[PDB]
Amino acid sequence: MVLSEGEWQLVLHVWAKVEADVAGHGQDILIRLFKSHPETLEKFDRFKHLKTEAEMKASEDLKKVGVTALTALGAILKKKGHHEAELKPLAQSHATKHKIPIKYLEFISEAIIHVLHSRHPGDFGADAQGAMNKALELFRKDIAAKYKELGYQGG
Ligand code: HEM
Repeated sequence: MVLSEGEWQLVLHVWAKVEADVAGHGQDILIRLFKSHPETLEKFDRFKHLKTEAEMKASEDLKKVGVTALTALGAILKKKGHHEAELKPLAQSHATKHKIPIKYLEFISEAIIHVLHSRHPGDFGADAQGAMNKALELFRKDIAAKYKELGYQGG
């Protein structure tokens, strides 16, 4: 399934650690994204009054958005590449409604790997990082193809 079975197992092993605290992981990933690439914050209209990390962590709205997003990503990862039916609506909303370039999906992928390694280093070594990188690369490639199918280059 594009990745090897062993690679998918490493992806899902670390994902199980994410699932012990989806809300906290989602908050940390978003905060890391906004800190590393501040232009991404402009895409979230309801979060622009959040000026500090503590304000972001206190926002129930932001926490809920993060949980919804990681839940969708987890459902995609669990399909081990067989994710067309789950990925198509996500592509539609992110291309046409939120207007998210593929580069921003690279930025959030970086943030995901950063948070996963920060929290779970003993379960996220080099081989697991490589597997997760391949899984997110596949996600980004397939969503870029769906963007094009909808008439969006995603640049
Ligand atoms: C792993 C990558 C991502 C996943 C799995 C994901 C998933 C989701 C899901 C499931 C939703 C709720 C339904 C929807 O509107 O589609 C959502 C909302 C949204 N996403 Fe993403 N997303 C990702 C990346 C991004 C990035 C990188 C940005 C911006 C830099 C972004 C911006 C937004 C915005 C603005 C919303 C609307 C939130 C709201 O108003 O409630 N997404 N995302």
